[PDB]
Amino acid sequence: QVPTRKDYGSKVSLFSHLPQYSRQNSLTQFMSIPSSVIHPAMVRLGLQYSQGLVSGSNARCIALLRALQQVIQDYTTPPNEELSRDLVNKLKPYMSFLTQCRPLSASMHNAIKFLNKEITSVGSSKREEEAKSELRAAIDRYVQEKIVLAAQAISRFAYQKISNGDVILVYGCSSLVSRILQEAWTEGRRFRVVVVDSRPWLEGRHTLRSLVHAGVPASYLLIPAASYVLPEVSKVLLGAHALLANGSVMSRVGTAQLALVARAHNVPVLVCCETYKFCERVQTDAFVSNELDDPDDLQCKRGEHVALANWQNHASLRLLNLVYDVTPPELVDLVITELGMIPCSSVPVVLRVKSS
Amino acid sequence: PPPLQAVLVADSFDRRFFPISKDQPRVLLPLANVALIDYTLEFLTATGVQETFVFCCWKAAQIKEHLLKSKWCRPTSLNVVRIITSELYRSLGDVLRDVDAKALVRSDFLLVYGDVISNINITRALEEHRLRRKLEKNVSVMTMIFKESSPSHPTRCHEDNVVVAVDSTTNRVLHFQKTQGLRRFAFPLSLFQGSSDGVEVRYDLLDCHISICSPQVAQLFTDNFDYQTRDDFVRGLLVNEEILGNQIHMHVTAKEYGARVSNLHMYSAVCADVIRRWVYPLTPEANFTDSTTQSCTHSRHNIYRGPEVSLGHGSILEENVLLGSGTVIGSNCFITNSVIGPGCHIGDNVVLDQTYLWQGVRVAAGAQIHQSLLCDNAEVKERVTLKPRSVLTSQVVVGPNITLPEGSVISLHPPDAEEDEDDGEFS
Amino acid sequence: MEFQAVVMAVLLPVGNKPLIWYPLNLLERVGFEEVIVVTTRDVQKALCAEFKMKMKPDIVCIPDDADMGTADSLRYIYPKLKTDVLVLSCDLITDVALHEVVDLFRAYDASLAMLMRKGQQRDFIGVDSTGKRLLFMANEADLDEELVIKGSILQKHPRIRFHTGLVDAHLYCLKKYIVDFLMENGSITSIRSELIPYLVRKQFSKSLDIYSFIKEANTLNLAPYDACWNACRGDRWEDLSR
Amino acid sequence: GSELSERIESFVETLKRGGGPRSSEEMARETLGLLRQIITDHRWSNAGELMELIRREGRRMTAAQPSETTVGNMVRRVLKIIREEYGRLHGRQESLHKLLTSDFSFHYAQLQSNIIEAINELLVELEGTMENIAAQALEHIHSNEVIMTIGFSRTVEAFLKEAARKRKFHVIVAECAPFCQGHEMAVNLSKAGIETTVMTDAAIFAVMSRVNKVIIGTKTILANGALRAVTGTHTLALAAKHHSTPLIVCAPMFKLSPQFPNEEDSFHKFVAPEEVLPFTEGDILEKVSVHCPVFDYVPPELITLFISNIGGNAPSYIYRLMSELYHPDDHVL
Amino acid sequence: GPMDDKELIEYFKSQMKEDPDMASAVAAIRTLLEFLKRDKGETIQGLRANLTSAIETLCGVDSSVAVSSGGELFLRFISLASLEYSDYSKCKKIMIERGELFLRRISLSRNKIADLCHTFIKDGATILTHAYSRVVLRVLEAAVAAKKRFSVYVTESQPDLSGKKMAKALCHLNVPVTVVLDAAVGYIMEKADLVIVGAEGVVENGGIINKIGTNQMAVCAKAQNKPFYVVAESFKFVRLFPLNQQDVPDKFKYKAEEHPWVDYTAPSLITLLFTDLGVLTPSAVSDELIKLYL
Repeated sequence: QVPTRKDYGSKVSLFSHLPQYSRQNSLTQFMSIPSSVIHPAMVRLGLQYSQGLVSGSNARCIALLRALQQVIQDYTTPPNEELSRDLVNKLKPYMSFLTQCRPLSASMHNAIKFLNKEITSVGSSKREEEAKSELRAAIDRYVQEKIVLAAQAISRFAYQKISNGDVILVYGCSSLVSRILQEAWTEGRRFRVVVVDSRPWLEGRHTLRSLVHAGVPASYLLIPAASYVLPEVSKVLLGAHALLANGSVMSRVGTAQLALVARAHNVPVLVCCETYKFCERVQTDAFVSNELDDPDDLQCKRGEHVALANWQNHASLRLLNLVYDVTPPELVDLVITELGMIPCSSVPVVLRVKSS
Repeated sequence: PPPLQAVLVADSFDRRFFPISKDQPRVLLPLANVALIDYTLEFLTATGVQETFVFCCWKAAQIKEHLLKSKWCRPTSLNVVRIITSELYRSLGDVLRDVDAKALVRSDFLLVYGDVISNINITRALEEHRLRRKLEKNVSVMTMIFKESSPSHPTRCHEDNVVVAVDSTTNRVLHFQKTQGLRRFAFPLSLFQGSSDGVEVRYDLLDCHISICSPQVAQLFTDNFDYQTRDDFVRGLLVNEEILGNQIHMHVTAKEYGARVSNLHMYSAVCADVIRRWVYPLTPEANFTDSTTQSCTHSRHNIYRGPEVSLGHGSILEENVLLGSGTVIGSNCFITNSVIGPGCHIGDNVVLDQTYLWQGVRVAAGAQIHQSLLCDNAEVKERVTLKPRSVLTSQVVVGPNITLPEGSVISLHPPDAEEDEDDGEFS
Repeated sequence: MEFQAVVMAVLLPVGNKPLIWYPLNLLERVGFEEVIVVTTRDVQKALCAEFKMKMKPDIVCIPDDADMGTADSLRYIYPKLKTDVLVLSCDLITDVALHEVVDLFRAYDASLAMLMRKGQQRDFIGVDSTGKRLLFMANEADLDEELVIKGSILQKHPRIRFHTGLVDAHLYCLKKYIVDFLMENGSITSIRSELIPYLVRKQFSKSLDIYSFIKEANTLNLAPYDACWNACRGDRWEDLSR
Repeated sequence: GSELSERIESFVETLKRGGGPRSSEEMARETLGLLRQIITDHRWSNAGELMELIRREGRRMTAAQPSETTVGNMVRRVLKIIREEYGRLHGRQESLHKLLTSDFSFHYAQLQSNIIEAINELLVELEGTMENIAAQALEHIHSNEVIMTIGFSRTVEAFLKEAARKRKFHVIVAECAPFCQGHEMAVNLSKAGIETTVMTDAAIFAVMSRVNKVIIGTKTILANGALRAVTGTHTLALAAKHHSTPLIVCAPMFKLSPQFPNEEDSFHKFVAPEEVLPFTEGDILEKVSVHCPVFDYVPPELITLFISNIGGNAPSYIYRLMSELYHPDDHVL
Repeated sequence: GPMDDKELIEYFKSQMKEDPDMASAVAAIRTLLEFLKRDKGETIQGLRANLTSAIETLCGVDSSVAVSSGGELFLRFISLASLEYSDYSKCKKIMIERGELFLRRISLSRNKIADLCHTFIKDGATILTHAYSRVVLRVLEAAVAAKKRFSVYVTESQPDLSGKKMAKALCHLNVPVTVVLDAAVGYIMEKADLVIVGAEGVVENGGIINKIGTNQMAVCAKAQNKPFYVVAESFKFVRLFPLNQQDVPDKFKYKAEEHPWVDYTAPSLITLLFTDLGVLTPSAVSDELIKLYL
């Protein structure tokens, strides 16, 4: 079957319950070519997941759904079996392999849940090709409704909260935030954007380029200097990777930092998130559930030498590369979803109305 | 080691700054209210140069007068500045031939132009050059300095764009050419005959116009009387590798800044970089020239304000604005990305965007100036709009109720100026 | 089935084991179970009879014509091709981990991936800073003593690493539409000398990508017998593990 | 004379161009030596001329680099020492007592010797500051504690190294981006056997819930107890205050500046944008404003304790210490 | 149409004046229902447009948040009725009867709030109120009818001294009351045990829109750990999300140097809300508004 990926380096004791891998190490070196245990589409998807070729939550969900559509297209039913059970049982090893390549995000988890519910709902009397076409159409409709129309509705809602001459602070890279700002500029709002970035990913640069290509004035700085720039900031617009049932915002590490500093500077905090990223689970801190990236990414060339080179030689030295953090609901003023403008405490309510 | 010397060429033998350069030499042009030669001298002094030779031919009297009044000519300066003036100078090759004839340089000097803005420390480059001289019996003669940049940066002007082919292992320059109006680049395979590995083609280099040379460079310039510029010497040395190889190396910097002001586009880009603190610690508020008239205070959004400015009510300075001492600003003005010299007078409801105003400029109310340059004591009347890329030189007065075209150059000299004028654009 | 193994032969067993066995063995250990071999017929189409005595898992042999090129022989077996093709030659004797090449075809959705090795009419190989993306493909035959690079290529990639002495392994991962174009345009005769340079040139003008893996451990012995001894000199070195 | 002028010019140029003395204690020692040489070599008759000369020199050095408050602190300390010696040799603070119950032109031959010996005593006390601060490490660190640090502070490094000789604890170091000097602190602490963690500033809040106390250094201490620290320290202080985590500032007494946070636009040190956004970005650099402040302002209400060579103090007492070191007339300088 | 703007305003003012006890929102809803009664239309699109224009005119008559909230609630009621019945003729009668029942319920809402809220006042308590509020007056009446003894502090409400009116109305039923300045809320906060105020409008996130002195009163109550109770009717639930004080629409601040008439109070400064739906946390208002609009 699929071998288990080996943990890389020594982990902090508080984070010893989480996996930590090496970017260079790949699971496919011990896997057969051509791929037989794992579908080739899933092999390629896991390869680009582990190497970080696709990183955004929406991008990861879209790529996963495209690979799943390819798998459904290539799938055939075995004799004396039903698709509703065989497909569900067959998809699980692929998702385990994907998790081994990189831990699944909340959007991908929700997509997996939706697809499993759709496949289980397939009738036994349904024909094979009819069922496959219906599954592919359902995946396409899910992508459409949960991404494109949701983003358009969120942009329309957020247009009302952007006025002429205000300063908006953004963090990292978020497709929803970039689209919101681009359409707000297009409809005639005149403003400037402040971009905050953090090491080692430096994803915010991406957004910066987009703004430069949209004509929107922009500024760039790192997270430690955020407290310097918030006095001139009027609103803070933050993207979210997940919304938890208690109203907490699970996002890129440093988001709760910006929310806290904005509260200290009396700046309202706005969070935009599609309802398909809402999660029923709860989380009070960043230690119980998180992702450990490659520690070697923390090495930086300052001057002529790298201080963290060969850091594993020191027995007591540890390198922590946290991926996500949790912002408590008391630090968020407003959540903008395709359903409208709601408080954080209204997050479970949406979870109640989407399910039934 | 022997004391580090430097050869400073205070004459731009090209003619890219006409008609602006007729009255004032290019080396004395104010970029951010400070002359370019001041930036070059500060860069040379900061990097450890103890002796600087200044060669000026065109308008050398003004250059000498300005230099004798500067900080670097004081007895307390650690970089002694010497002035050598000759009216027979026609190119950099002539200057280097004169240096070789007078034997001014003893060993491992620095070659740079008078319009170079930089904060580069060449100590590592100097050490590498000296080590490769000692190891390889003085075969190497020149190490050029390049800045790791991108082809799309504003500082990468088309005229001075360069593409190079080097040996990655030893940083040896194998091929060197300019990309002026070329869609294809040809590289002979003769360099590939040197070795099967190490050949790398680089187009991400910005020519800082800084070199670490040897007296052998001056000797070679003397031997080849046809050598006029540095490019001629580099190309002649590279093509004639069969006999007396005399390898040329290079050094690339990624954290420091270096550029040359060779045209108006480069002037604008370098001024924007200086205002935005890209050449730190060479910043307007640092006052690296010890003069009381150029002092200023730095404030949020890169706003530099000099003494006794008295900004008018309702006027807004958005960002990247430098104000000279004594400048007076009217009411309901809008200045952005602009440098204004000392003693300027600005009317009301005037919008300045990406403009450069030198000392003595008076602007009437209601003017709209975008991406334009105004020289000493220039005048602008009421209801005057300047389109981008306009130049006014040496006390030009522009009449009211007109709109200049984009590429409008006006100077008191008839022929060179495209639209010669005295008090208006209509004859 | 992301790959179909295909072997070109247009070979005489010069070694301890038959020369064709080593590529077959490599494909067998890497995970392949169905292999397609095109055997020479210029002298005698008896290579199928010779290979019928082998103990490999599964082989499908097809006799070629009197004279044909590599691309022509690829066109010969088009009905037998349904997915991306892993094209190899009988002369390959290496201990490469094929995932070092196949991954380049997987992660980047490459149009073509190739394997080359450091050396002991030269070929000019131009790669990018990462050393994986192939930007330039040249041979001295087509150059008039001047190597020409387009300005847009340097605009997109301002650093090009040039290799002069490098040995191609003739191991190729090719997409289906590459073979479709090969049949559409019959001008191409050999994949090694025309098709790959054509793809590298078409890389910069629906996106086309070329990737190459550079190795520094072992390579295949060339067709000339001069290197035939050298492979033997390494054969016993590599026969212990394999 | 000439040598003193060359030394002064070299010091001013080094301050203007950066670099020079990496250690703050080394810079204070060099400033004290320069002031001693000025007093010895330059000719003066009475205390007024000496005070004016010292004021001019201190003004020049402060204008050379306003962010380096140690030079101005040394100048004001020397001025206060001169005032104290003159008052002791000639005669015998603003308060309600002084308000209710109700001339430096005189010359004395032995005043210069008293000034020089007082300066020498100040230097001697300066030499032993780090050990004095580190001797209090055991009173503030218990077994199996978790300590959070930012950047590279030599005083905090000595504190932790002295504490580790007898107690076992964990230290978390945040790399003070862009100049990630926290890596050097982390590797130095790991070389001493302390278990250390490396993380970015973006995680400062995230791990703050598992931190027992915060020990940090500072560049300057203001008259109200506020801090001029490395950038990102305000966020760390806010995170510590959110969890009521005690924040300890290990700062020597020579970093106290009688200035107030009223000054603006000169507090933070702005350096080249290359540290934040590289020059290789290209065209987008033409229309993007990049600012890289080096220092941050920390309000006094976010600081729990100040540890100096004289012991531990609350921020609310800082003014009294500032009254004991500097005369109110020398604040403007 | 059948009813003109002039007589629409006249009916609104007459219904307000005839019964001074009835709130502005109830009178506006009654006027809208009367407008629907005599419309002489046959298309639900024209009815919706005419009702929107009537609501615009009524909000132009008086700039209270409650009137706009009632208008939006009426529009949602019309949309729901149209969704239920496709035919306009069958829909109109259903709308009329449902509006009559809605009027009855919004009339009983005040007594429901008083009955559900009077229990939170203890014997010997000190209740702090801000200005005049009929709901607070009815709550205190119900508390007094329960044989409970308590003291009341009111603020004078400087722009228009409605606090004096509230004090007189409370003295009418023999309640020990005191009048303090608007600058004495923080001074008197330590004496009070709990705070009860009215609300002109309940925003989406659970905050309230109220008279200009409400926000500082709530902040002072929070600074001293005092419970802050709000009594408000259901028809004052509005889908508005003000981020700060400046974010409040200008049509509610003025005409009702600079003198705003209303302010916004965040849900974090509110302990509980007493409505005809019951005792709710501020988070329940958002749930109600989400459930109403699908």
